[PDB]
Amino acid sequence: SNAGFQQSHYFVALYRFKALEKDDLDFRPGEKITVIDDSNEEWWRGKIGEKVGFFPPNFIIRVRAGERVHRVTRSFVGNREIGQITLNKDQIVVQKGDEAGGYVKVYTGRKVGLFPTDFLEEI
Repeated sequence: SNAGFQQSHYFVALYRFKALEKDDLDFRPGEKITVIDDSNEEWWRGKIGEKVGFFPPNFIIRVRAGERVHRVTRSFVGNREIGQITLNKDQIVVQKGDEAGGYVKVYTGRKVGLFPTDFLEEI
């Protein structure tokens, strides 16, 4: 790979990371995080604005070109028998399927399923 190739990938924060260590990154859910170094499985190094620092690798999600990122606006319980999922308000998800019957397939990074478009706001 070319040096710094990690930086060409689009990632968004899934969680609030409040910096405590001197070299910790600090970010909020939905922010774009540039990944600088992913060599270590425990902590990645990334950049947001004017800080380069360490952060948890599973606190960010990859967004491929054309992909849509949403913030859940209302907690909703889906019918699991027809591939629906339950999400809480304020969760961050990536859309993975075209809208059908007022539902879109979304990914939290831990789970995937259909969720209502009425309860999502694009970020």
